[PDB]
Amino acid sequence: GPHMATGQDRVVALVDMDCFFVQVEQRQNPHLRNKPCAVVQYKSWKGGGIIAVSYEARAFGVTASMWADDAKKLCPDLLLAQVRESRGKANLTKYREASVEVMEIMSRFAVIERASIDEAYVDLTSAVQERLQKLQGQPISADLLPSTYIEGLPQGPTVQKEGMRKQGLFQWLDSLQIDNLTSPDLQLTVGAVIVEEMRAAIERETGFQCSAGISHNKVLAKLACGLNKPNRQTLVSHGSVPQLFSQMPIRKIRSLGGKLGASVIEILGIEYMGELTQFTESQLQSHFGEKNGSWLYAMCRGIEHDPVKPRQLPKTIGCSKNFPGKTALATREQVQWWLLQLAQELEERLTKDRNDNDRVATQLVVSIRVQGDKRLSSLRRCCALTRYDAHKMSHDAFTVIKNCNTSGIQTEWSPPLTMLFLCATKFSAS
DNA sequence: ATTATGACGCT
DNA sequence: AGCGTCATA
Ligand SMILES: [Ca+2]
Ligand SMILES: [Mg+2]
Ligand SMILES: [Mg+2]
Repeated sequence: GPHMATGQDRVVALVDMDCFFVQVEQRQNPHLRNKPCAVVQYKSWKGGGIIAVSYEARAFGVTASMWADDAKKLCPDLLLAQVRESRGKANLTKYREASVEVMEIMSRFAVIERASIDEAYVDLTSAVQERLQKLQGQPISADLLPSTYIEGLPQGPTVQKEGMRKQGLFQWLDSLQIDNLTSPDLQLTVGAVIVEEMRAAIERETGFQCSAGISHNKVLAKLACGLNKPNRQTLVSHGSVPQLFSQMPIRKIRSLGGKLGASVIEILGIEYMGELTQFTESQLQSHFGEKNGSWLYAMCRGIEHDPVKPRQLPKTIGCSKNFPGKTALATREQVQWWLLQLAQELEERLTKDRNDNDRVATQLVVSIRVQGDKRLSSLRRCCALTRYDAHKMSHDAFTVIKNCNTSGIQTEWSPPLTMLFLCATKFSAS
């Protein structure tokens, strides 16, 4: 009873940009705004591969991981923006730079953890305490939460979407006890007020819209964010978890979308997150290991302790290119030319990074894939990165992989290379 | 022939 | 260290 932790100690948000690369291209080119449109990389092979899709285009069934030629079958009027190509490869700089715009705005409100190119976690616990004291026990107006959904509401004793949202928000606010500054539900609500402000700032200052989730930890905040996309935010309270989880497929929770999640389902013979509550912590630890078992035991009750790391910048800077099918690199000079191309982009990004961020990478990781290997990486070797020079880095890369060449002829490369990867790691302050 | 990334876990 | 897992545009 009184000693059972409820995982309600923090307020955590997850902010995720809507259709992000598409919004970046729509800002740049007003002709793409309010249209079915997608972002594609390359073109020759089946029209190029789609990697982002506007909500208008999703209505036609267009998805990412779709070839443009196939997308055009579903949506003949689909508009397409191409990823830039430099040095023979896709270059994602425009989107990385747009990401920095958003991340810097978020950082004004709180410490953030960059979780991907288009999303960050926010620990709002301290900010909420401060807003609560300014507030002085004053009720929170629905007007302060104009894009917020309360998951699970309305409920109990109109047929339009915005009407339903307000109904649920009214029920939530009607029940709140604004008298208690330590009330977790109140804390989440104030968190949601701050995230409205954050999201308004992002849209004002960049033109980009986003969604967000507000909860007590990262996993629930992430889950919440997706419940009402696009351009909306969702509050998932501790109390909402039993109903939410009672029909939530296990694979929907972050980290369970792969083999572990499949094993939870198979071994325990369950389907939904809530079904996990019936197992003891030791039972879960016995199947999934000590760490996973404890994590699952807490997570299925809405509890998770993973901190929001104070890290706004990526820890690694990498450059990679596939050489599929027939385009696989079969000559040494091919290999050396592409290592140089990758190394030149890497040097460019590294030099910019050193100037912007006062740090230097000290380790170069070189990775290749070989034709036939199911595995995405076949081989990964590290060497010292002592100087930001593309020719040195590419020469060094060649040295660490040169022995991979099975071919008795040194001019020939066998088996042909289907991937090259250069990655700068182990930063030190500079 | 999705591709180009990027974080964290295991041993 | 090198490999694997999981994730996101
Ligand atoms: Ca997104
Ligand atoms: Mg995202
Ligand atoms: Mg996505």
